[PDB]
Amino acid sequence: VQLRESGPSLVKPSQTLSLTCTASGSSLSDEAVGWVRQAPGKSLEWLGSIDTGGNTGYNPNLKTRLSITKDNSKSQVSLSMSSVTPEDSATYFCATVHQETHQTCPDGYNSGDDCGRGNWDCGTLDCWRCDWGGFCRASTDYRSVTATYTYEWYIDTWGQGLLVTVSSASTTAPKVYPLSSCCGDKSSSTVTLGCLVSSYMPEPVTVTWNSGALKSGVHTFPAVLQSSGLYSLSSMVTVQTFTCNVAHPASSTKVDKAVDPRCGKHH
Amino acid sequence: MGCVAQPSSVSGSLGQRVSITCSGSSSNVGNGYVSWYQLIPGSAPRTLIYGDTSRASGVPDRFSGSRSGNTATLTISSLQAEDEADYFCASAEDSSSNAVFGSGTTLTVLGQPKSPPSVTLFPPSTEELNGNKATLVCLISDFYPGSVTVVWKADGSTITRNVETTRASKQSNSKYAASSYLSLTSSDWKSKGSYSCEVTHEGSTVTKTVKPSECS
Ligand code: NA
Repeated sequence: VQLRESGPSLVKPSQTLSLTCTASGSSLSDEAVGWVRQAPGKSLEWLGSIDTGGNTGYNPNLKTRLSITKDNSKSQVSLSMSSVTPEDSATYFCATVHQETHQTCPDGYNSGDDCGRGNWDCGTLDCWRCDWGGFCRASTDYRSVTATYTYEWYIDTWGQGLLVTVSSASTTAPKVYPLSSCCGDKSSSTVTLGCLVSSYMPEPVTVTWNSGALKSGVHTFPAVLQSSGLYSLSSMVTVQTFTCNVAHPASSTKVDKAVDPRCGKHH
Repeated sequence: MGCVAQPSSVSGSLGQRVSITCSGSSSNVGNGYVSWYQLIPGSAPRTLIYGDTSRASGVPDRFSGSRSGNTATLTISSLQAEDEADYFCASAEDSSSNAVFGSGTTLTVLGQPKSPPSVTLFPPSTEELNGNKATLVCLISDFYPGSVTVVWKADGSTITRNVETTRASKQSNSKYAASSYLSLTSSDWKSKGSYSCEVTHEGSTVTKTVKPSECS
């Protein structure tokens, strides 16, 4: 299974956060689909899930603000969270979740229908032993107990996660400037080029080079955040034209910036 | 936020073993079916163990889980640099009511090769200078361990005003990256002979220099 989260990068405080998870891939089983988040610097937090019978379960701390629904026909599961605050800024992951009530027998007990040599009538017992001494040829000849229910949860497959920032600051598209080191390092065997993705809000941006034709030798660095609250980051490549492709989903803007070596000086 | 108690950090050397404990209560860990997850910077979270002891798809036998009552343990043997990550345990809480994660453990793998930083210094673009602004960008890559200090110079004077430097961030390879930005007026850029970014890592300094007489 592949899971892809979609939704807003920036949500106004006090509004409803709504995300969608789209499941794709070659098959699906009985797994529930759920949501987990992780705030920067903090631990993973369960949000909730929906299973194939339509049962929802929520983190009791968030139950009153959460709604998880699905649409089988679109292979989609949704999450809405009401009245968000900055404390809800996080990476949000959807995930397939194993959720299963197991029937467990105690130590020493059998559960199959192989009753043992010369024995029969063990099949309708959950958990049984033929331990009295002789053959067991009736259900009442076995030691027996009803199975105990034991509940298993775990996350099977995870999405990549979608960053969600809850802030009252405005969406701000980046200014993209071309970088070149050649006027400094004088190297002509290699050229090192880059793009400065200046002064934007919120995270993230995506950067590619030559529309994905140039991947090796690309290094996109983590953003710095100034006290002003705007982000800047840079991407470099070591090497024909070279163009950095900067997408900022939050502003519906894409810039493809030509990066010329510009090794010279104009006085 | 965290419910199950884990050590905030553990370390072991290359080729050796480390154990991470996960301490809960009768309501979570004590009910069994503990799972474990590995989070590495480039990647989605990866399930390692479920059912206390079972390895997930693609997980090698040097990852092993156990549990005794309210405490579960992940052991990682034959440690490799690629095992550096944050590890989290988890379980159902009050069965189908809830799930809870641990507080997380950062694993450091000791004995890795020291790697000095690569430094690239970019001058301001013509385009930014046309708005009377100048940003110098110093990009620092492929260093290990993950601690640098960055000094900016102009014509031999240390500059601290309007410098912003990132923390070191762990790359795709256990090595680290950082960046530093010096924000000037176009006026200030043109008024100096040279600017330098001086990066110190384990007692060794790499310096790159750009000159307004040669750049932008
Ligand atoms: Na049976």
